[PDB]
Amino acid sequence: GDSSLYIILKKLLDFILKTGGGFQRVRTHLYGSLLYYLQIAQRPDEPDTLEAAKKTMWERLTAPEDVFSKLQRENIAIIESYGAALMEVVCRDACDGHEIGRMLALALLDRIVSVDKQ
Amino acid sequence: ALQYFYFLRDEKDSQGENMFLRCVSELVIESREFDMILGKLENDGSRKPGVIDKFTSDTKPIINKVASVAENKGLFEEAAKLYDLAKNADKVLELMNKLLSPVVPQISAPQSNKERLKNMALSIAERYRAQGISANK
Amino acid sequence: ESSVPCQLLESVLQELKGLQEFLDRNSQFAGGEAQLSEKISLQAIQQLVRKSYQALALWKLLCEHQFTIIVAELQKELQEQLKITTFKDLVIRDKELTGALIASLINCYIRDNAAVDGISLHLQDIC
Repeated sequence: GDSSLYIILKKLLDFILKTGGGFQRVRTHLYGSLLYYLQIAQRPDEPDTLEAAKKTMWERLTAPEDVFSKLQRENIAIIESYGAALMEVVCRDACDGHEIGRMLALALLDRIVSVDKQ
Repeated sequence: ALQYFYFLRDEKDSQGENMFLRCVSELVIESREFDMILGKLENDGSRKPGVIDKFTSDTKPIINKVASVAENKGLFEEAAKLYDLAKNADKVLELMNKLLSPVVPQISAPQSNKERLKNMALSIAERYRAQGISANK
Repeated sequence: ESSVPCQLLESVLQELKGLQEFLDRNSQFAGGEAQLSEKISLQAIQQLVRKSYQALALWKLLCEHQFTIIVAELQKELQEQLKITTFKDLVIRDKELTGALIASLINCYIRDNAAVDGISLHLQDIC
C-alpha cells in the first residue's frame, strides 16, 4: 500500500501552500512528487472499474471491497484544505518562474484534475 | 482495411510485398482488433481464422510482436488472447494464473456466475487440460 | 462406452505425457553389440511411450462428446473385432479401423472446433 507515500503527499502540500522555498526549483520538486502520487493512486482504470466496485458494494451483499474509492476520498479531503491555499500559490507561480518549473506544475495541475474533478 | 491493403501485393515484387506486410502489421498494432484480424477461440480445432489468415502466412511473428507489446502496456486479456493464438499454452496458463490469483485476494461482493477472469479460467482449463496438455504440471 | 472413465483417461494421459516429455528431452543420452542393443531397446520403449500418448490423446478427444451415438450406428461385421480390442491393441495399434472411425468423427459434427483440427492433423501425420 502506498500509505507511506501518503504522508509525503501531505508534506508536499504543506510546503507548497507555505510557498516557502526561494527556489521554484524546490516547488518543482514538490510538484513532481505530487504528480506521481496522484497518478500512482489510480492505476489506469476507467469507468468500468468504478461501476464494478459500486455494484459489489450492492449492496454489501457480503464483504465488499471499496478500497480504491476510499483512498481517493482521503486524498481529495487533504488536498481540499490545503487547496484553496495552494491553488493560489500554484497558479501565480505558474506563470512565471518558472517556464521551467512549468513543465512540472502544469502536469501536476492536470493530474490532480482528474480527481478532484469534480 | 485488410481488403485494401491486400491489393498492395497486386504489384508483384519484393519491397511492395514487405510494404504490404508492414502495413498489415501496422494495422494490427494500434487498431488492436485482434479477434477480427488475427483469429479466435480454439475449442481444439486450432484457430478460427481471422480475416488476415484467410489471406495467410506471417501471422505467428506478428502475434508475438503484438503480445509482447500487450505485456508492456499490461493489457492482460489481450496478452492471454494473443498467446493462445501463439499456441504458447504454458505461457497462457501462467499469465492466467496471475490474473485469477489477484482479484482473488481482495474484499468481497462480486463474481456473478457468468463472465470474467474466473470465467476465463474455466474456459482454458476445460479447454486445454483434456487435450494433450502441453503445460507444466 | 469406453471401459475407463474420463477422469482416468486424463490421469493416464497426463502421466504418460510427463514421461514422454522426459524421454524426449533426454533421448540423446539413451540412444545413439551390447551398446547398440541397449540403443535399440530404449528406442523401442520411447516410441512405445509416445504411441500410448497418441492413443490416450485420441481418447481424450472422444470423451468430449457424442461418441456413443456414432459407435452404435457405425459398427458392422468388423464390430466383433472392434469390441474385443484391448488397450494394448491400441498401444500397438490397429490402424485401419481407427482411421475410419476418426474420419467419421470429423465428418460428422461431433468433433468441436479445435478438436476436429487435431484429428485432421493426426490423419495427415500418422494415417
